[PDB]
Amino acid sequence: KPVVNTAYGRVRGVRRELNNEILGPVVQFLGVPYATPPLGARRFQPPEAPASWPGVRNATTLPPACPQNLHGALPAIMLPVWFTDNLEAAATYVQNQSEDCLYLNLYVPTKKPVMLFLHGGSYMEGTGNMFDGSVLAAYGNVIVVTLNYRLGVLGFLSTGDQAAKGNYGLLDQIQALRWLSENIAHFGGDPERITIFGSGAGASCVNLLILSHHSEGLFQKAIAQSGTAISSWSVNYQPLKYTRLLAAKVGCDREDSTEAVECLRRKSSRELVDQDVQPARYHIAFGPVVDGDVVPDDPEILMQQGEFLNYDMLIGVNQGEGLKFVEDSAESEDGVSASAFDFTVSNFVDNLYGYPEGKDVLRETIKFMYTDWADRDNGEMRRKTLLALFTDHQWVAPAVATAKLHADYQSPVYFYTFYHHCQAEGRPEWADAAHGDELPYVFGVPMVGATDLFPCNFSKNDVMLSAVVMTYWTNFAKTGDPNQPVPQDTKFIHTKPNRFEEVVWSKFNSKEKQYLHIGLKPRVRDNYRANKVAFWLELVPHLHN
Amino acid sequence: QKPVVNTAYGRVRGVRRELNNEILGPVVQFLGVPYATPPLGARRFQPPEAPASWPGVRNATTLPPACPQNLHGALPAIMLPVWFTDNLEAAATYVQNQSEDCLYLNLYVPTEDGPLTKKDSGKKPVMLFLHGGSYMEGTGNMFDGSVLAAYGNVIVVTLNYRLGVLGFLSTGDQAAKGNYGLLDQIQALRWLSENIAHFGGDPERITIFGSGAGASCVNLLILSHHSEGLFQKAIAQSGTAISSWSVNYQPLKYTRLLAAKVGCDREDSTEAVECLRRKSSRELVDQDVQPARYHIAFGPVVDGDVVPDDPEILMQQGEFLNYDMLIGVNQGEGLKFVEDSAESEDGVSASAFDFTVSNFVDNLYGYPEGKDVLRETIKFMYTDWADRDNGEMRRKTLLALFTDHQWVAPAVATAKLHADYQSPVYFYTFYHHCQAEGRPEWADAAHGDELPYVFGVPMVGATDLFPCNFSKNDVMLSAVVMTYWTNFAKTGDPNQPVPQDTKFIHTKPNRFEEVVWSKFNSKEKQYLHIGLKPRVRDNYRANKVAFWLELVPHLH
Ligand SMILES: *[C@@H]1O[C@H](CO)[C@@H](O[C@@H]2O[C@H](CO)[C@@H](O[C@@H]3O[C@H](CO)[C@@H](O)[C@H](O)[C@@H]3O)[C@H](O)[C@H]2NC(C)=O)[C@H](O)[C@H]1NC(C)=O
Repeated sequence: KPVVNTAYGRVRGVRRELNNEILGPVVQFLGVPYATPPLGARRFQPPEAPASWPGVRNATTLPPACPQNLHGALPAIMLPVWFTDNLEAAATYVQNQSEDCLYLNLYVPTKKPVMLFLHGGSYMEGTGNMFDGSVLAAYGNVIVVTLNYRLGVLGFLSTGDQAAKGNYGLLDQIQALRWLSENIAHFGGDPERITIFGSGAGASCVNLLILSHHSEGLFQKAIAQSGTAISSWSVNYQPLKYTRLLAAKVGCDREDSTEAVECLRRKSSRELVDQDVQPARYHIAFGPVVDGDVVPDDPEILMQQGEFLNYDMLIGVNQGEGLKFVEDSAESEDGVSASAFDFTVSNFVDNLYGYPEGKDVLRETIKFMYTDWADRDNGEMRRKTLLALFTDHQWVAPAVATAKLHADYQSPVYFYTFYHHCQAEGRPEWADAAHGDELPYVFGVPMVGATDLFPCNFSKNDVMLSAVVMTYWTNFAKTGDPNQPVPQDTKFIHTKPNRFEEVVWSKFNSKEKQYLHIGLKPRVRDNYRANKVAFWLELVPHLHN
Repeated sequence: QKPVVNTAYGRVRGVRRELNNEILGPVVQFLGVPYATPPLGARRFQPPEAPASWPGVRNATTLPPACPQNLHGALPAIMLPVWFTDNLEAAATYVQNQSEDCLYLNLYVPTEDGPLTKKDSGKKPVMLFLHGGSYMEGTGNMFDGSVLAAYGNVIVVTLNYRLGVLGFLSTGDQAAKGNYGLLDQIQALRWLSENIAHFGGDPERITIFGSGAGASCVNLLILSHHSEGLFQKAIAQSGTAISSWSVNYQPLKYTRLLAAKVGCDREDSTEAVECLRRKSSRELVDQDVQPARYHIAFGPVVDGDVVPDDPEILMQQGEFLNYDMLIGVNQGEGLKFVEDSAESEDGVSASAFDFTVSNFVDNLYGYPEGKDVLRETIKFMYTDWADRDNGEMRRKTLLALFTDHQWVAPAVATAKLHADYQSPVYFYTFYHHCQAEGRPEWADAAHGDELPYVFGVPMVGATDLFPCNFSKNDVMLSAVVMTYWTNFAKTGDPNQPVPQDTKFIHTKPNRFEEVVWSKFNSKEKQYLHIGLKPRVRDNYRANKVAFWLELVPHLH
């Protein structure tokens, strides 16, 4: 239980032996502060330095979660599938929760790299306590850092201008990054190799922070897993509409904008969060905002403007992310009918577009792009294309658009496609890697049993691939190149053909656009979902005017 | 030996000819027997009438004249079969002696049961061949149907029908309803149906077969009120009644421009036509009145008579009797499309591509307001997004664009309609050309490249318009296509009587003896893929077909 010198005082940890031989000992520094508790006047405002404690600290204990309501106001399309599948177990990590939750975890193995994991799923739920970064830290020989940041209703509320600028949850994350860039050295890690990695909403932040001038020499490498800043549910373009309703429900609905927020300074957080103010399908009620400050402009304008540092990037998507989209089709058998098809695709255009000629054309033309024709009477293979309609539109299209944009400014990008998943009954046979199914592998869960969340029988291959992705990820934190240093050796556990042995993960550039197909039989292919992307990226634009 | 079949108009005497092959038997030829009164007087722009009954013995000995055309001018080259334009020189030699008086067919009567061992009379199928590239040129005289007849044991018959101005000038009035050529083919049909049995033909098994323009006529005749008890099987090769150039919906427009040129343009339409009669067949045909791009100036017309409606409606409506079908397209029809920049040897410029696509939606569509969307979303379709780089790909797909639009899409559409109204349809796809001197080695099989095989050219050696090296391999494939076609005019089902057998060429396993060729229904669109490695697939060009047939009506 060692103590360590930080610029605000000293903290205690816990050495804990892993039951696995390949995994070493780790020191866990759970629940260290990075910003003074944002209560009262410190609410709805940017975080600063934390308390300076004169003595020591007992940081051997998990911090509380941020004010959130898991039962009700469910944005179930957005969330990682393992979340909604096991809401039961999910609620466990968010019981002890206070408005004081600006806290940081550190998983240290004993000038190492640092991997800051930005959790989430909707901007509104979640906690860093969810993901035990012990196994990642101990296998990759890297410092893994989970965190907590204010959540949506309380962390992302905004008025049309000044009274509430918004994005307090994002600022909470760069103040956990200001703390890392000054103090991680003392834990045994190089502060010039901090990498920020996230999935879903978490990845939307990774990608936003890149574009934010509020973080420059704070991190130098980024990993976006299944999420971007140009996605439909990325940034809140309607923050006034949803702030009004929230204020209207508690009684803080003043005509004056700046007096309404001062009312909101007074009402209890337990009450302030649990309101049931929900967004329009596929959008966010509370999240990131174009404020002209932390996020200077629309992420898309910002990207082409190209005023961001050339971070080392690792972007990717899963095969069938949008499982949730074709959920009402669990008891179908005949799959989805054309009647059900024409319907679903119609109010997909409705919910994401709405303007004339497109209204009729765009809807009919994309229908054509997602029917097979070679076999068009088959419901079960209409189901798949419906799933990939969403998947393509929400994750694939935006990721390749992103990877392409940064690669053009000579920021090195490595594109991954995750095609493998654990079965986990209560699941279709056609499932094949839904949104957020990559996490258990990135966090080496298949090594240390099956946790509360991911319960399924991890076969010896699930264990193998878990390592494979870990060495890839962790390599990237060091070099900014997943291939090196540690070669793809898996014969530590099973001397069976380590199937990623001699495959080289080539850089993803613009013209040629190579990616890594992560799965059972891995490859480097050249153009992922080539024409279905180009559809959304090139053609669909012209079908508005 | 010169036999003398006695017809219903006189007695005709034809030369016997020994064919240039060991295994092929002799064939009696009846050349230039008349099927109508010559359409000469106030008989121009009139339907053909039965021929004059002669008392003597007629000499079906020499080839007939060809109907008046001008092979050195009117250049719908885009719709002409590539073998024709490639050999204008040699092709012209066949129309060297023209006459307004030209209405004759030629017969090719076999003598054997097909191929031989080197070592009661039944009635034979008749296969009428509708020739023609643009409705303006040609003569059945170009196709020496002796081989086919002798190999397949069918009487192959070719004819001449009025082309161009003389065959198709219409006013849309009672003055000149037009469609004469078609009526000619029908008059030949009437002649065959009545007399062919005298030659030992089976009038119950007359089959018409065309290619390109002639294949349109095939389709038009299937749809025409006039064809009834005459024929009963149709083979449509690379031709269709619904292509941008199968029917002319602007007859008067071009009749007026023509009349204007010979000083016959009156306001009254009877007065204008009755004027044109007074002009020589020669001054009238070699005149230069060119049509809008990918259309015909003089051709078939919707006239409520021999073409009761717009063919596409007649089909949708099921306004046609049940005929056995054989419809097909060749892998790379519109090779002449990418000619404008074809042998540049770095492909076609992307910057040129979007231009050649915009001219496309202009010529065929542009109207234009929905042109905007339509053009941009036919670009996206024909751009391979794997490599938006190599122009070789862009050139291949620019060809494909044209191939799909002009030839395959309407063919698959005609297939789907007759099938659904329940005529049996056999769908073929031709993926093989003989390499003719002086054309690209990206030269997949172009438009009209099927002919040599159908007529068994590779069996008796190269000719002057089919002048390529025919391999032992090219011989087999012809034996295969002929023994399909003939097995069709025989039983309406290409895999009936005679089996697939090319053991008269060395024992390279006969690829086609494995394959049973399924009828084409509109749901599971099964087609035989004719080529070096045949197989039976379903849904040829699924996407691109559906693109033009489902999506594109919805895009304007
Ligand atoms: C249709 O063709 C026949 C021939 O196939 C033409 O009639 C033919 O006339 C010639 C001579 O007038 C005959 O040739 C023979 O010549 C030899 C040698 O000099 C002589 O010894 C024979 O006695 C005979 O004359 C030929 O046999 C004869 N054929 C007939 C009808 O018996 C006829 O001219 C052609 N019809 C037309 C359109 O004129």
